[PDB]
Amino acid sequence: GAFRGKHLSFVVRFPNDDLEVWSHTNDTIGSVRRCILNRIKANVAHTKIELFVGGELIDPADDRKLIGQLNLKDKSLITAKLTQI
Repeated sequence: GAFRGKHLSFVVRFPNDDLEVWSHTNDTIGSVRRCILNRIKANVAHTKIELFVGGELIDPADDRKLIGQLNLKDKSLITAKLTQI
């Protein structure tokens, strides 16, 4: 359909831990750098996105529903959270 499609954009906001590294006096500096980078990479590989509109969590079960069905218009705010595991 009844309604003409419209393009619209959203501003996604992300409102928001030390890491213990085990090393050795004879290990290289690079081994620690690479250990830290590999952990950051591992963390992102285990990351999912949670989405909130008007306070309420949007269940991934609803992901084939349309943006037009949400309480969103042009330039509306979406709140996202990065969640590990």
